[PDB]
Amino acid sequence: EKTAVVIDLGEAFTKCGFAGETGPRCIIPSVIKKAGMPKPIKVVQYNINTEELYSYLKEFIHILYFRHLLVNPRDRRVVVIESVLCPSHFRETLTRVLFKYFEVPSVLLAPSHLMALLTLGINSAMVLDCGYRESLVLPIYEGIPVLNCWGALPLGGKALHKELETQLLEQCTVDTGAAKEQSLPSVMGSIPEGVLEDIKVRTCFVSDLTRGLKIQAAKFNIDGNTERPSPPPNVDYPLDGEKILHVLGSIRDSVVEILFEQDNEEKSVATLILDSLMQCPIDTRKQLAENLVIIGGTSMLPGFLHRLLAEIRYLVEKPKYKKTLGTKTFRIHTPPAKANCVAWLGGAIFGALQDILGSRSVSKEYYNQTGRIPDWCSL
Amino acid sequence: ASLLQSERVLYLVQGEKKVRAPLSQLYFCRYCSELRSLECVSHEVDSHYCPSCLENMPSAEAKLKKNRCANCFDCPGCMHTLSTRATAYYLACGFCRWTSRDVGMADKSVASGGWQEPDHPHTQRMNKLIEYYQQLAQKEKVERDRKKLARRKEIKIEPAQAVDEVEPLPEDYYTRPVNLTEVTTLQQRLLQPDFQPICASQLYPRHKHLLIKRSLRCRQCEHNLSKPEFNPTSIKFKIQLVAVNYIPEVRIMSIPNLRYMKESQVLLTLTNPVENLTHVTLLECEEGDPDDTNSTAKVSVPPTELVLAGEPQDFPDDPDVVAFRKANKVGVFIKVTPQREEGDVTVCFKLKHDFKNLGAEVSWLTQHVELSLGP
Amino acid sequence: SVKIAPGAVVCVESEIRGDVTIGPRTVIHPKARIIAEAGPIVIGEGNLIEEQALIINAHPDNISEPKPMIIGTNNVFEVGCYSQAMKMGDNNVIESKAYVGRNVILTSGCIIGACCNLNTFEVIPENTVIYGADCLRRVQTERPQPQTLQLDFLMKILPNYHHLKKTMK
Amino acid sequence: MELGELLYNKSEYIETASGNKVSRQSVLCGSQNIVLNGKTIVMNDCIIRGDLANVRVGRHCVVKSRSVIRPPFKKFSKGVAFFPLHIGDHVFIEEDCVVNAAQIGSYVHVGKNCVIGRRCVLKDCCKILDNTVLPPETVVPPFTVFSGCPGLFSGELPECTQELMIDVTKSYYQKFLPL
Amino acid sequence: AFGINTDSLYHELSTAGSEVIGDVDEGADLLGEFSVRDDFFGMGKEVGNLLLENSQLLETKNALNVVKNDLIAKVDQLSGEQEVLRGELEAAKQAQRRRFTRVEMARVLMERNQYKERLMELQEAVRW
Amino acid sequence: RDDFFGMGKEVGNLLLENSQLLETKNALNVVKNDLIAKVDQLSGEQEVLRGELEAAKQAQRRRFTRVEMARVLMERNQYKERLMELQEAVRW
Ligand SMILES: Nc1ncnc2c1ncn2[C@@H]1O[C@H](COP(=O)(O)OP(=O)(O)OP(=O)(O)O)[C@@H](O)[C@H]1O
Ligand SMILES: [Zn+2]
Ligand SMILES: [Zn+2]
Ligand SMILES: [Zn+2]
Repeated sequence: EKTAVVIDLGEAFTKCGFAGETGPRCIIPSVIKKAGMPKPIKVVQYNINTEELYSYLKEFIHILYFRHLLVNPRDRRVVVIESVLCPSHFRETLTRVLFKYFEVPSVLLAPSHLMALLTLGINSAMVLDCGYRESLVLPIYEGIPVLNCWGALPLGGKALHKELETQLLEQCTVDTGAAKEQSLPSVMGSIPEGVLEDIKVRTCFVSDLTRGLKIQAAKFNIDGNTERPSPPPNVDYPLDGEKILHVLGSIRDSVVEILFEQDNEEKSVATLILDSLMQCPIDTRKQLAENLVIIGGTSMLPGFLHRLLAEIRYLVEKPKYKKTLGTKTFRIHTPPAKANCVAWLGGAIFGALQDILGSRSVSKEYYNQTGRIPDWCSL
Repeated sequence: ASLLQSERVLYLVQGEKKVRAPLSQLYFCRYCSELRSLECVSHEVDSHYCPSCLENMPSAEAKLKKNRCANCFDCPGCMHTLSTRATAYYLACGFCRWTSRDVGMADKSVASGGWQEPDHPHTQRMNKLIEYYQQLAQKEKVERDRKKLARRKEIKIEPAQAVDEVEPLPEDYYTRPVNLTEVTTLQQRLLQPDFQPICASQLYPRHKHLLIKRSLRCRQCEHNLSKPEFNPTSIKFKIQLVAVNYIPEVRIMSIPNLRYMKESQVLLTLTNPVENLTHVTLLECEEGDPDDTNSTAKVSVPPTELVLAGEPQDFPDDPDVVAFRKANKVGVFIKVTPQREEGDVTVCFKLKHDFKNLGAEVSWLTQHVELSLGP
Repeated sequence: SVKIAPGAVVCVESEIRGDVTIGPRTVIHPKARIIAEAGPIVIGEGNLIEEQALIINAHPDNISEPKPMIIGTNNVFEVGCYSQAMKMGDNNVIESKAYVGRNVILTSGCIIGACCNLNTFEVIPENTVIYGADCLRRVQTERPQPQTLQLDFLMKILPNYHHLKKTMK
Repeated sequence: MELGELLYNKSEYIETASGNKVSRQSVLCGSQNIVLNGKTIVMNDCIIRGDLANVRVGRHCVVKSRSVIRPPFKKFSKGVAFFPLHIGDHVFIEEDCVVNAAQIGSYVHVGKNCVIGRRCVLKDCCKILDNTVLPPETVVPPFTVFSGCPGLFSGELPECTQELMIDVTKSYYQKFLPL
Repeated sequence: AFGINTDSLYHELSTAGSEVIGDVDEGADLLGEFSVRDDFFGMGKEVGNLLLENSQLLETKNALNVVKNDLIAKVDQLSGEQEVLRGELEAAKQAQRRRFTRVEMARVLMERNQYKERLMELQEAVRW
Repeated sequence: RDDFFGMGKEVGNLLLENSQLLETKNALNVVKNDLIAKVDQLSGEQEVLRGELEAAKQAQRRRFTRVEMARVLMERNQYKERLMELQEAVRW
């Protein structure tokens, strides 16, 4: 029997390759380039019309299946890793291109959270996907995804890119190099997303808890007379050769504080862990809070896990969680891959089990004379 | 191919999806007498060839080598094939001046057999988890067939140990200037997905990816539409069935001005040795979905015979109808009443001809050709 | 005004205008337009000018004042390049179809790559490789590279195919 | 959409015995070594270096205006020379190019204002787009579009380049009428 | 004209003697030509078409080497189907070192071809 | 004298190269005829083993590639000893 193909359609980056390996064969941006378009278009789009998404997904998995994978489509089973509460018409169009166009034997619609848990050998953990769009938490308990205690906030990479564009147009200092070497604020209209994510992954970083609370208090100025700490030095980042943008050092440690902004709703990144934990049953809480895994491509910002653990240990002393989740010990697992590909590594672990992969999946003859994909919703 | 602007003429394919394609990207099936587009036809994989050293290598060897060539390396700076260099041997790039001594590996005394990738460090845990979960999949496998007939050695792995205190941020991130040459961008960071390094001194070069010679199979009758030759640097195919060797093509050379009347000229070219053509259909009356039309063509003609070589030209002259008659190439005047919209003048008209099915030469096909002008 | 030292093969099809001082071992290819406008040009030891290396000293025309150029030792200019630099070091290559703007100082051993239009008021540091038309992207080189053997080949094959420029003693 | 009537001055171009059309302003150094066999076109100020090697082009080759072809240089084991580049048949070199290639294959369109580096090998029926830079010692495959600023692989050509490039360069030779 | 013309460019542009001297070349220095002796020029052209006679034998050798390597792709597929059908009929009836040597030989052959290919281009150069 | 003797050496060297290319062409045409006859008898053996099965139902690679490569090395050899003499016939 030939090996399975494991594909995770992310929002920013699609992770792809063969099952049973120790890493993905490709990580690509999830964009396609048509004829005449000056910008590449994102292939994943929710609540748009059907045939455009079908044509975009047909060109993208044709590029994925004959440029990175080098293998026939009608020979092997596909494990398609999707998020929990992914949109159902997007799942229906993805199964329609993977069954009607490529004509594979069997796709398997796989939640990313349970095969983020699968790479450690454990069966019950708190799981948190810090993706491009959402920051989605879930409890997995003995192989059951606890759907009653989910929690999502739109604090992904897209909010970080919008915040970085807002502070860069607030303090833009470019040097043109055509006798315009002084401060020239916002001579371009909008910074592109690739240069914004390159500034975010090359220059920006995550501050500490005690530094970040003083950064929030100095931004607040509630009787704080210049009580900010020492910022990092300014970084001269280039755009297209001659343009040199001086990124200020306050931006490099203050643009990531919107993940841990309080603003009186108690809705930050670390609060939805405790907000999912307070709806759990009381027999699950100790060895649900003893096993926290953090997946998702935001999670390899430097210092992010230490800031998240210190923010959890600061937020445990609040009186809303002191009576219920007060005396808890919080530990973080180390997954064996990097945090972009934990869900892929468990999907490639699950795709190598060839005895159960034909039975735990949707066959193409079942899609031929039913036409309906299973879901967690009603039928 | 792109020197003539080949997107100006488009042909309507007929299948489940009606797309418009240029004739360079169209294939014609012979068993079903119907041209097929690239988006409505099936694709295969024939062979794997490295683009740097053009040598073929088989499929199980590619599955062993993980779709990577055994000799050629791509640099981490740009995406360019590295070259070996003597002093005793070290790798260096041509576009950027990235050498092998930037990442700190020693020079190998042999040129080809000394460079290899480091292994993944967590492959022992991955193999232990695979050999645990295959045993658990067998223990779940033996119950469902037992349930089906009722209707009709243990290995445990030590799991991962969570830490109560993760490794924090270093204090040298504060109060130290970053170096943009030293840190890596995300595009060359995600070309090493096993370990993604921050610094450029931990970014080892990868091997060269391979490409695919593609075979094409028709989805109605499973026959090869274009099977290439197996040996690379080959131009001849084992079997080709392309539309520019079977169908007649229309081409434009004379575009007049857009003052609401035009008499343009096209040429009909030929692939068959003797054929008949007719542009007499004026794209019906809002039929066949001509939704991209923006003008109105007269295009009235009788059928014209056409002869390729490797009293048909003296008697039926018709200089308002047939402009010129060279070898396998006949010019036809079309009267356009253009510019019904603000811009982008397009003309849809149908084309009837004859083809040999192989009586069998009286198989008549109607081709819906949508051609665009500069407006 | 064309002061050519002996040993240097200069062909006659290269358009050389103005006060230049050609050094001992240089090679000038055909269609090599070196024009001196505001001041003299000094070209040192063995700088192989190859094809359209357009070298212009019109500083005040585009935008006392002698203002010369100094060009050092083994400075090879490739095909279609555009050089305008009042101080230039030794052992350094600029590549094909590159643009160097006016106020660029060059020290030893640096690569200017293909089609990189660089124009800044900046001294180029030691052994920096600028690549790409899109951006600049410096990378350091640990070793200054040599070039002699192509021009010691090129002394012996050029005068039996081309005529030679005049030479003082 | 095919090529129009490009007009040239009758006293400007020299029409040879086999069918070659060379401009007078195209400097070509060392004309005893350059072999131009078929009905080729060398346009105005196209610098051809027939010094240091021999240049042999194919049948219907169009070298456009202000473009430089030259042999490359290779460090030998014993003693150095310049490699004789051999352009194949039906090759469309566009304007303002720099060619330092060795063994350009047949039926290739080479796009406008591009640099091909030293000892770069072009195989048959490939295509290079506009404003690209190829590095030294690169081999491009057949039916391949190479584009981009480091000269990467970009796309795939249609399979009927062989039935099209003959028609393109023969129509370009037959649409070359004097003024 | 004919299919090929190996008359270089000096003998094709020396019909008038002024344009090749002035415009497209320097044209000087090697003004001494070579008497095309009725037999020196003819038996020099006898090498120049026989090298094309060698080149057509080389490309037909490269044509049949496609056919041999395509035939051995279909020998082993019928062999692998023959062994599977033999095992099914039978059930119905009831070296690493060598591979490394092969790899070494392949590398060596590659080196040889690389040297050959070029060296025949330098022998193509010094034929003229 | 010298130029005539020098290129009459080249006529003989190109004549021996044209001889060995035709001998290699004969030696691979013989094995192409052997391969098409062997795949014809294997097709006959496969229809016999299909029909009798239907009636009843009613380091090799190493050695081979190795031989071929030794042959290749031999060929390259009878070439790099000839063209080194051709390359010193450039040198004179
Ligand atoms: N090495 C890295 N360091 C920091 N940030 C990174 C790194 N790699 C990717 N990112 C960022 O992480 C985000 C993408 O995360 P991830 O790959 O998990 O998303 P996805 O799977 O594409 O999306 P989604 O889960 O919403 O479908 C982007 O903002 C990207 O810039
Ligand atoms: Zn390779
Ligand atoms: Zn590089
Ligand atoms: Zn068909």
